[PDB]
Amino acid sequence: VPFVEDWDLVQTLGEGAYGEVQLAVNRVTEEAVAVKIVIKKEICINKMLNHENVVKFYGHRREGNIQYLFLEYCSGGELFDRIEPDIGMPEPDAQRFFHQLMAGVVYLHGIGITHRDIKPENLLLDERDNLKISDFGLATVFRYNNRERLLNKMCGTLPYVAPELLKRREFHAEPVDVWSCGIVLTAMLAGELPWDQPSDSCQEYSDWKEKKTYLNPWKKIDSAPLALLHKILVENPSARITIPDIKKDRWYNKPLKKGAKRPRVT
Ligand SMILES: O[C@H]1CC[C@H](NCc2ccc3c(c2)Cc2c-3n[nH]c2-c2ccoc2)CC1
Repeated sequence: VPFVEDWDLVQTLGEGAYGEVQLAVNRVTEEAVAVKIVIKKEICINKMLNHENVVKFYGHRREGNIQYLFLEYCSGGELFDRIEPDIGMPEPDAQRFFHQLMAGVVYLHGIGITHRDIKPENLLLDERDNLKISDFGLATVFRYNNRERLLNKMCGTLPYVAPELLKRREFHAEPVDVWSCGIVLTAMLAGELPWDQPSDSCQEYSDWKEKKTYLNPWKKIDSAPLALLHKILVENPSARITIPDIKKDRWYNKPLKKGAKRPRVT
């Protein structure tokens, strides 16, 4: 079919260190895709991925010095824009998004991949508000030939990074992603970040370790999701709850949200 390979760049979706993310529309089919205009590790990692809660990779093309990544367009935008500052969002919406975030993270850890930069800016929503993990620019392989590799590279975003990354030379990959997921859960329920970074010098972090939950952001969060956050935001990564155990948590299994409203008559 002629012109089926032609895409029009209609608008700017985002901007990173690399460059830009553009919304591309097919000339014939009008199919919408996101084009990332920038790397070798990101493409190789994206080629491994296939899951309903992970942004799809369609292919890549290099036009000299410029690399074009063809990725899934998520019309719902960023999770970040669903969080109302200092309020959050309704608890059933947060629970549904956290379930979907957990499905994506289990998938990635199962194939030996750690994202290393989970935050609401990187969590995108489709037309049906389904959460999709995006941006594998900082991602790495932590398990190969069923052998775990300890990480030492400090990366991510300080309000979301686990305390071991700042204190220890080496650390396990999986508890690091679990921690950042608990900070996302905190942001969704209180509309604010608990600390600038998880260090003893940070007063807000010291208050948390001293269980001063009568202070913000903790006082805005119900006791059931707050009991889960007490298990996730644990300083020792060896004592920190694992995802199989998050799946058995009381709040995680609490019925709260109704399914998407279907048309009906009386
Ligand atoms: O002017 C406003 C509207 C445009 C913009 N919309 C935000 C936004 C809206 C949508 C998207 C993205 C961002 C990134 C993205 C989007 N869909 N897909 C991808 C993607 C990135 C990496 O892999 C895929 C905010 C400012």
